[PDB]
Amino acid sequence: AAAAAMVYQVKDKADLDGQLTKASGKLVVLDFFATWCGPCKMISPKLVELSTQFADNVVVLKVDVDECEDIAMEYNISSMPTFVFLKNGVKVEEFAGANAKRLEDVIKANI
Ligand SMILES: [Cl-]
Repeated sequence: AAAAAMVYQVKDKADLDGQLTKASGKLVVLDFFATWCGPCKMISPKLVELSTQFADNVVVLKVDVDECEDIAMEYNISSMPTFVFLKNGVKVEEFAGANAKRLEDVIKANI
């Protein structure tokens, strides 16, 4: 539910940087995704749901590793999906795997 998605897909590292500043103080969830990745697609509806539920305190940014290889390399991504949580450019936490409960827990504990 909470359809649509406030899940913006970054186009490049500069675009990501600009997205982070716009996020201001809000918790940022970087979702490293791939269209060919089964677990990544399985967790997508959850991310859409969360983006809407926490629109006031959270910004979900989708990073396609095939299109933004630099970003993936920068955050040393290897597992898919991988969630990196940031606030004011500071890394709060990170974990890999399509775990819906864990994703919501991290956001609830960091807003
Ligand atoms: Cl739920």
